[PDB]
Amino acid sequence: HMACLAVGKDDICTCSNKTDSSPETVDCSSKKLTAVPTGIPANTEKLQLDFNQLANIPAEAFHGLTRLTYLALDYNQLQSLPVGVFDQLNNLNELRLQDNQLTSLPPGVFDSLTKLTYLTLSQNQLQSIPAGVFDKLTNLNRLELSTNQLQSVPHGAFDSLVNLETLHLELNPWDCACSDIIYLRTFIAKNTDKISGMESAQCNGTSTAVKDVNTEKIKNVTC
Repeated sequence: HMACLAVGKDDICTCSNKTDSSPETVDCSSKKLTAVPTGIPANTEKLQLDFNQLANIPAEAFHGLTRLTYLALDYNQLQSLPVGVFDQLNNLNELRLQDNQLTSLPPGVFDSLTKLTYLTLSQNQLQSIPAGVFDKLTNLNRLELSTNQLQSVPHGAFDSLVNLETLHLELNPWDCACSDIIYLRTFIAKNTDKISGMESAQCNGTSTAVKDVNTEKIKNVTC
């Protein structure tokens, strides 16, 4: 068995042609899948692999899905993402990766996604974020990093996000005892007026708000 028998014919997943209320959809959600099925039609616009039991994504799983605008991989058991897994996905608008077990991301993993508007990485266990990982996402409106293991963010990580409207940073063990936090502290203070949801970023996860931190003491303490 595969994902679809045709564009509008189900197999494992529910497969719909594009309609006036929905894009061309392959719905594999809630199927307890342990593997990404083959047979995902080339013109698929919306791929829902959320709420399954995927532990690995094949590196070439999404190659050729040029029309993909929506990709849901949230609520699985992903420990990592393959290098280049989202390359070629030029038309992607939404990428849902929340509620996995991601500890890290490959550099340049989002680079092809120049039309991405919504990115969720919340409820994982990201220990760090690679430098420049968001630099290509100039059309991003909403980014969710809440509930992870981030102690800091690389200098200038959000600077290319000129169209950002919403950024969630809460429930992260932010390290406000060293100089690396100053960039984050500064970004929140400067952009709380144009980007929402940032003020919940707290030192050590649940302590003093990063935004209100006294930086004079730690400005010279190297992390």
